[PDB]
Amino acid sequence: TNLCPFGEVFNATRFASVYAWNRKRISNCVADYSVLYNSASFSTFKCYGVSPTKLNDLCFTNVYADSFVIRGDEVRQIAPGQTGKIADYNYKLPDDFTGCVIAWNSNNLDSKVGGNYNYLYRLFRKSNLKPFERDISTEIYQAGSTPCNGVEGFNCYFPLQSYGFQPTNGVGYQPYRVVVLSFELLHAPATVCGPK
Amino acid sequence: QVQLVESGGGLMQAGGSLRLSCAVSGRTFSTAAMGWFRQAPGKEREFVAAIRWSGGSAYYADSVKGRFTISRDKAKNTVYLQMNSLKYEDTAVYYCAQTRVTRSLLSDYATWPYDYWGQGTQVTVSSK
Amino acid sequence: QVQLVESGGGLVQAGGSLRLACIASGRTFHSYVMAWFRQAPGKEREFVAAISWSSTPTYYGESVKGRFTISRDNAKNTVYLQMNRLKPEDTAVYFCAADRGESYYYTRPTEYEFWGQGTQVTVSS
Ligand SMILES: *[C@@H]1O[C@H](CO)[C@@H](O)[C@H](O)[C@H]1NC(C)=O
Repeated sequence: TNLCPFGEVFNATRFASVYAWNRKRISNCVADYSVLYNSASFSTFKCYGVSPTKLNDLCFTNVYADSFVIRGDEVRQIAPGQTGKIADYNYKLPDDFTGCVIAWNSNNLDSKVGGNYNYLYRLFRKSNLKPFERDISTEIYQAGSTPCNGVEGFNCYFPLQSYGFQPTNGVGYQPYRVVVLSFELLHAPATVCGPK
Repeated sequence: QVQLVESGGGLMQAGGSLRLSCAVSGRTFSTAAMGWFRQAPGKEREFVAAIRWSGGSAYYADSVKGRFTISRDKAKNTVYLQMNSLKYEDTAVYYCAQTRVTRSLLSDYATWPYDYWGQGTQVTVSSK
Repeated sequence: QVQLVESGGGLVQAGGSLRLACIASGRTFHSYVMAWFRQAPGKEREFVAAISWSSTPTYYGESVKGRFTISRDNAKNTVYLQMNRLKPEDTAVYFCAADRGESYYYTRPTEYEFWGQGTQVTVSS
């Protein structure tokens, strides 16, 4: 009878950097997606595996709500089968992903006057992330022939970099808040159900 | 908000040593990198040295390289500038600076606008 | 980088019928939601229809509900648009569109990564 705490996720006052993205396990609750359906101002709302028209008719063993901030231009990367700094080094969906991706422009919240430089992304990595892998390491990245020994310099780089969210920025350089709902189905009791 | 207080400037003979401190206060969990800049009277400000707060890696301008050591104490919230083999060119007002901004290329910190500045401490290198 | 190519456009009598086709390059058509949009003279791109992966939800614009039928054949990497009982308001360029994802906002052109150049349909009286 108690609704799933989608509010806690979507309406959170603070959001995670994409490199250190956040997870909320959602279980043992009714999922009324009408809280999402009645928002006309999400910039994207796409489901993979299920039609979004069926969400209220469906049950899952759990739902995971991954949330973070990226630039406008990078929101197309939060989809199965994408590549780029975000898909490759920050947050990776599986090719057979079942769930929904929702994003909205957050310039109103995530840009201050001096510019907001708190949100980071990973710029360099030895290899691409597996799906739902998460790396929060700050190992100096060895780009060249020669080793680094945790000291920075030529071909030895800090792996993270601030987004600069200035309120003057173009759409593609404005912050977007993203929530990824992963619908998990196991040989187990369905603990997350629509209101039928 | 952070406040920066330089100390340890003053008079020294060319070929001698001085140690500048800068104490960071306010929202100190926000420090990404620190810098020292100098500005001789009537000449434009110049980058001296930068240190990444996490990791502690240093970038230096070519004019001070091998003479100056930037270093910091995360615990005591303080960045140091060890000035050895002082020269006439060194004479200037020294400013420490803080940015909350993470740049992958440590060299960026030479040219990148910092967020907060000290009032400065005067250094003066005697004609022996 | 799917490419889409529309066809079947041309001249047709009011009341007449016409089937547009769109073929997608690539070997993953099964995983693409296919849509048709159109642009009539002096108007924006307007949503016409869309089909989910299974075909199992289809969508239609208000103006075309009843008259137009969208369908897909995965074997031929083709989406179809059967247009029946055609009106002059149907005169427009028909654009085929595709995305991996099925949008709640299925009428938004921004919710589709991939777009054909369009086939011209003209309805006379
Ligand atoms: C977040 O709060 C808004 C009102 O500010 C409300 O309309 C919306 O339903 C809430 N979102 C969720 C997912 O609970």
